[PDB]
Amino acid sequence: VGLGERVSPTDIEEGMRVGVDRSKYNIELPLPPRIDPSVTMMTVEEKPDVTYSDVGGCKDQIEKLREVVELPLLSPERFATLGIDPPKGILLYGPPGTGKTLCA
Amino acid sequence: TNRVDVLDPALLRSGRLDRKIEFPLPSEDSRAQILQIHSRKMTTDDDINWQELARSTDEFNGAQLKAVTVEAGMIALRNGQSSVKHEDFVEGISEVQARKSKSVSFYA
Amino acid sequence: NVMLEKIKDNKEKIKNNRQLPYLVANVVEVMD
Ligand SMILES: Nc1ncnc2c1ncn2[C@@H]1O[C@H](COP(=O)(O)OP(=O)(O)NP(=O)(O)O)[C@@H](O)[C@H]1O
Ligand SMILES: [Mg+2]
Repeated sequence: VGLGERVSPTDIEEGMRVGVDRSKYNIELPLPPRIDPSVTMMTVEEKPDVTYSDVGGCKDQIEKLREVVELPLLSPERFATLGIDPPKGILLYGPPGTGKTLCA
Repeated sequence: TNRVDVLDPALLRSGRLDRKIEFPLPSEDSRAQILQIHSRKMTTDDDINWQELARSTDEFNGAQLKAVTVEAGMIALRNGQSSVKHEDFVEGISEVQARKSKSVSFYA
Repeated sequence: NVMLEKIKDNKEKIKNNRQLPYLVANVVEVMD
């Protein structure tokens, strides 16, 4: 098919759902890209109160959390001087119900 | 593909896949180099002694050596030094090792 | 001049068919 009613090509994104003609097959009106909007917004949880007091015990994994997240943010000057890469990606893993989310 | 003993006998004919080149291990020559290039990225100090490290490490591949140096920076950061110490590399060696780091006696 | 005009009419009919949308297909094989 080709270009919409009079809509810019940039607005006609990849994966974006579109209404087309019943029999003359051509874009008319853009439609919401899927239904990722609104569903997702339910799922989002924002900065909970959860602190290490509410985490039962402390282990080495938590000490390895602290380095990655806390240290480059408070002072990226330290990471430069060392000339190491600054950690900013982490993979957390183990058995479920460990409390992986609680520490995050 | 990792050893030819595992590979099947009919596709391992000479002149089929041309030369067959075996990789000999690091020999305390190549080790020192391999480390040197990995530390070039991080800050370079004379506190570090590359030759000593080459001697410590025995039967370690390129991959393993690389891990020894990456582990050193996490340790230096943890200490909070501006610059990594030779001391930290030694500690990375026994962390990359399968066995648990130096601890008091309790069975041996 | 005469010959060129005859090309111009033939080209316009080809133009009508080529106009979007059109079925998309794939050619399994050419017998020829
Ligand atoms: N250290 C802790 N302090 C307090 N309660 C805890 C602690 N650790 C585990 N719990 C409890 O156990 C629950 C299960 O851990 P939770 O954080 O829900 O999952 P997870 O390990 O991230 N799992 P999954 O992503 O499903 O594989 C917690 O929400 C708390 O109820
Ligand atoms: Mg979880």
